[PDB]
Amino acid sequence: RAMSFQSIIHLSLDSPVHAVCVLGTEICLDLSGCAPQKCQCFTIHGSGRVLIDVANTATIWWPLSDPTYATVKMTSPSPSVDADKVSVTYYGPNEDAPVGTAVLYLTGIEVSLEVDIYRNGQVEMSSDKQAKKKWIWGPSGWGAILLVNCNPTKKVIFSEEITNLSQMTLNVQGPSCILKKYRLVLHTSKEESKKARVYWPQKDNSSTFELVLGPDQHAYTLALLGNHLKETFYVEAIAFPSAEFSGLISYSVSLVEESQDPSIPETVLYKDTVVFRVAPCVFIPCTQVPLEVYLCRELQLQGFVDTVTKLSEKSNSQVASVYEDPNRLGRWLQDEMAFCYTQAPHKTTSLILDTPQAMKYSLSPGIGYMIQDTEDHKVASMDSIGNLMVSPPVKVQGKEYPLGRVLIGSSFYPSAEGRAMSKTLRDFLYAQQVQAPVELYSDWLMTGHVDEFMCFIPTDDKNEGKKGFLLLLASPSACYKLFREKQKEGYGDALLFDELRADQLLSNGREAKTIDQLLADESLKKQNEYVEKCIHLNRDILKTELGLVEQDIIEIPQLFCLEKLTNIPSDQQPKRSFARPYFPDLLRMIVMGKNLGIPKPFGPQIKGTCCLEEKICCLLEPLGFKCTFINDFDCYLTEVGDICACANIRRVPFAFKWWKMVP
Amino acid sequence: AMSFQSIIHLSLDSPVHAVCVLGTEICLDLSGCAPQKCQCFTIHGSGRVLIDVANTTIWWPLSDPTYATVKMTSPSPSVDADKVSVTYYGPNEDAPVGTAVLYLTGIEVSLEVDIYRNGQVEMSSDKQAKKKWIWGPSGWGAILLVNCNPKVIFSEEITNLSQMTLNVQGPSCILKKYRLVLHTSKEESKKARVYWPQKDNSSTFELVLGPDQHAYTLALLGNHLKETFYVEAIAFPSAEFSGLISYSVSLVEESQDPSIPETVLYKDTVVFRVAPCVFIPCTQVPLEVYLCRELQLQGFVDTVTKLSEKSNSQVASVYEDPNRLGRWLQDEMAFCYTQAPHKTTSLILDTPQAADLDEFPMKYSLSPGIGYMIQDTEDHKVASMDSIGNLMVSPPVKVQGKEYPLGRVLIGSSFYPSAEGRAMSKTLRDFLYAQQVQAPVELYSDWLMTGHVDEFMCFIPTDDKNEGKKGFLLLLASPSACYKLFREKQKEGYGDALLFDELRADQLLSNGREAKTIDQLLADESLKKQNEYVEKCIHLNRDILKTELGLVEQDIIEIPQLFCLEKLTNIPSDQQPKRSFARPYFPDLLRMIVMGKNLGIPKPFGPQIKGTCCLEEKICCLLEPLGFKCTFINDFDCYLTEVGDICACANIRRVPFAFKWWKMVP
Repeated sequence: RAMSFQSIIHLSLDSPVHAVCVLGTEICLDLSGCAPQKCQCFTIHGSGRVLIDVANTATIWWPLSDPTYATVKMTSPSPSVDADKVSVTYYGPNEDAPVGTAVLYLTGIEVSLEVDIYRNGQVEMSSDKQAKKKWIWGPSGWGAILLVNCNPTKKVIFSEEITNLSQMTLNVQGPSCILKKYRLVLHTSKEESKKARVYWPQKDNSSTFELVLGPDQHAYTLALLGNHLKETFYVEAIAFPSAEFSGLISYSVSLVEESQDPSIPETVLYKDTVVFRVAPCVFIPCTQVPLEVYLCRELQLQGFVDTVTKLSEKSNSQVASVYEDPNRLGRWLQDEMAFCYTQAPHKTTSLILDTPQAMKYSLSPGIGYMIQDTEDHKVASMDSIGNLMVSPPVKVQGKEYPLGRVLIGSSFYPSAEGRAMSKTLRDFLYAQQVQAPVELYSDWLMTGHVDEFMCFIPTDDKNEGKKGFLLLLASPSACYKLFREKQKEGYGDALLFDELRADQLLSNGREAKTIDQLLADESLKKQNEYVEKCIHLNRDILKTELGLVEQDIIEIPQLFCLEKLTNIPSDQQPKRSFARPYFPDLLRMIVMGKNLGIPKPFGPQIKGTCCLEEKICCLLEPLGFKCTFINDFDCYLTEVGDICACANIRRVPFAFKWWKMVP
Repeated sequence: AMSFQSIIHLSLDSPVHAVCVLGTEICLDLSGCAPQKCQCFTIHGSGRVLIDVANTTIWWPLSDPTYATVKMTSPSPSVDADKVSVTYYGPNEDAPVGTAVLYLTGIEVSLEVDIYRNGQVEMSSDKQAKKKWIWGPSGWGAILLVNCNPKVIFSEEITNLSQMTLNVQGPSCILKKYRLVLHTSKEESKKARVYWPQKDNSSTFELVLGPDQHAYTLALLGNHLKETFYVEAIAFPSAEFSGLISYSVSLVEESQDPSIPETVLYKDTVVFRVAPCVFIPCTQVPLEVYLCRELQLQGFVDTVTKLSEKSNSQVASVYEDPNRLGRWLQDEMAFCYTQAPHKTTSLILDTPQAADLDEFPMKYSLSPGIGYMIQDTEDHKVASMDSIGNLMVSPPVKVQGKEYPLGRVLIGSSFYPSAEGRAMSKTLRDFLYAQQVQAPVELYSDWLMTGHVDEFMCFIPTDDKNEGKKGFLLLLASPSACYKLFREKQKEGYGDALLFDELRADQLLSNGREAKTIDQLLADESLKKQNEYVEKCIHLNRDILKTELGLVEQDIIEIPQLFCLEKLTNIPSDQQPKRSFARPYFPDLLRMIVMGKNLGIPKPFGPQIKGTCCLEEKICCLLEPLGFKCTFINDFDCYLTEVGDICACANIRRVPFAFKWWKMVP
């Protein structure tokens, strides 16, 4: 018989050995095992396609130690059986006549599954048949990547725009009479198979593809017929990383020899394996350049819609009209949806991650869609993708976060009526690994949204090598100080909510008051002292987990007031009070480069000018920002569940490749 | 009062009053209240204040963003007991233009554990590094042991749990205003238990945190508060549990005013890692040989016991389990260990295949101090491979640099999606991979009836570690080697030598074997075709083992061994697989009991030459020169029993690795 597909071949003097070898495999030859006793040296010959590596511990005679091992490899497929050969000639002590000779006849067979492991936009061969089985993060790492299909049976037509999925090439090569003996099996674990789909084009250039592997088929058989098989398969991921799926999927090809005796089972001779990582879902901070501006113009194409639309024009950003959904709560375009992206070397896909807390959504061409499951569905439930803010890229005590860090609001401690993100959604976020999430304390808010006490704005200081962002933070203490400063100047008669109409103040549950009155409202100060404490707790957290300094923080005067949650049934109405903005929150701004669309506060007016608007411009306009105040008081004070003119902005995906990070 | 503020804004008109939690940095904006004319300042503080003027009689220059962080070293004795004064100066004016004052009160609120793994709780200077668990010799992070013992009172012998100390200090007029809340996430709470010894009787303990309590309130009254808590894990790492559990103490001030809610001022968090379940290879020294003597002490148990005494190892009798299939002690249980700096716990991991209703009684009374832990499984058939008996630990190895100081778990499975393939269930496989410290290796054993790799491979401990070598040897079955040996014997004229010579008629007939001469064996075409198939399977594993354990041919020794292919008949015929599986033809020489250099090898009853087995002679020629002392076990019935039938089995408890698992980098 032939010593085929064996890691070690025992050489023989009487008769030669014949073996069939899969390309890339190392065969160890025990040269000293069959060496006569007299021998003390040998000479080794080989054909061209054979690579001989003698181990440690013109004719060239090498010493025959005990043991003496030499590993043989085959570089290219054999053109015919036994078309390569190795000969070991043993020599006795001082005779010059060869004592004996051992002969090996090799046939080289190629069976390789190859993918784009070097992330150069093409399927590249991997010489290291062991390294191709690993997926390593970092600039020195490697590993093919797989994109989740974000487009909303046994055969499917994929057009050329969608055929930008990952590529996996199966190459089989060798003498026909050898290849005919075996069959191939492309397979993966059943768990893995339920996490991606493999399609095979039925004919070259055919838009028609057959699902060879998928959730219902973890094994696909291929018949070898002596030709030099060359087939490209197309894989697509079906789900982002999750708590039970690290994102790694392996595919293998196994060589099988059907049995010639029914009693004897069939035999397995070789297996090659490749690895894909499912690219994670990456969220984009507001410091990134705006590209599109989606507005849920809820029959209110004026005020917010008109000014926001104008703002995007100033910032060179497109506007897309979103259609209101009757089955969804108000402000669903931002509280229940988020712009994100998932990247691979061959294609970048931007999409909406939707977290229905309650299906018709029409995006600009090329923008994907994906639904993430939620568990809590309250009106003020903090278990929505809206309870999330992405910090700009930062560097905390060495460790880099080039894609920023997701920030999620929860209850700092197990409060009696605390609220927080569900396990399902939090687990989804933590599994992406590339924007290490940070827990913030926003349970004191009624909405739970951190955009009501903080907001990031882009600076061009990175030209000088600076951080390139600023953190704006609500500070009731700064507003009280400003109002007290105006009082010292004699402007205590100035009135908050001055240029506002009674049908708006009364419907929005606010009443106008002078600087002297607010600075005398004792309950209002106790409430704003409570909020000031909450904000400083988040200030200490943010400075820690984002590596911020006080030079990065700009306090913005902002007042709040504590009110019960009344937009839900009384049976589930929390007894405690939650914070709501007293006047339109200045930190809920629309950031578009240096153009800032800030909500108009309607603060006390001095010489016909809002003192809050004047102070905000004094703070930011010297930094190069263009404040543009949006006059819609009804929209900015709308209830938690009521309908408002919503807005959500698509932004440029990070230029940094997420796979070059080291989580 | 700017109590617990990250930044304090100074003022020349009035001083600031603040409470500072020990270990926290308060940033001071000196330039904010600096008079415009000023170009320099002087900063003084009290002994307990640490002032770090950091930014990009002594006068320091006053830059535009002049910032300084103040820290407190020890708790304040009384409110405002410590002060910092910044005096600002104008240009060419000896008179100080102004002064700002801050009053600091230092409060300690620290939750501390043994993060440096020296068996004692240690204060953590870095309040943010203690939240991290870092692997490796330069890492840190406290460790937790699972409870493997088969209000609550716990004796001192069982009081070897992990310790978590809570310390609070500071003036009482301040502490009395707040309360503590020791808590953990709801999910984490369901992974461990925290007990607090009552101040009355130390032997009695109260469950402050557990699977039904993720928050526990303590009222802060006195100047000083110190309480020690004892933590135990309840389950090893799994697919739904990385092994990290954190506990935090939050400082809460109650709100007298009904309209305003309570306020959170500070939180200290510590992190524990649950120590994984580590399996031991047979190259480690034996301590106890457990034997399930199924009402038969003649061949197997009698020999094993004598080998155990010869090897300086105790012997422990195992009560036979009437509700479990035979060989359960070997096939359904494994001796593991979980290690912590304070304590190492050896235990038995049982994967009961015997059924979902395998019931109320677990008749295993191990030696004192030996734990017990059940791992659930999915497949419970007779020839199933979904059990901890389908597991072999490799010796410590190095593969392309990456080290495996605890060895590598090896699991049998179907290499490819066979038509009737078998493997470990997801549940068991996930449990094993979750341990991370013995990174599993998938091997091909679906071709054997039992699925056990012990029937084709065995590790034996060499003492060449004194010579800086690997310290083990890999014995591998070789049907080809056995044929070559038999052919040599035929060539010498011994073709008449008879396999199974010294065995009686009742033995062969009951164990389904027929004596044959060497001439007959070498003639049996089906036997050659059956062992050629087994040769192909083993050679595939040989490549896997060399790659994933960094082995060379010098590490491998071929042991002559023959097999045969048979249909699984020990089960109902309606569930009988169509295919054939390999079984040892004559007693498997590799299913040996390894105790140091004393090797208990099954007696093969091979062809005899001059009244001596040639298989025993070959085995001794191979291994005795390497220092091993072979001792053949004569029990033909035991080593040829069917899959489900009763056997005299053994399971040896061995020394846990010396290497501390937490010092490796998976």
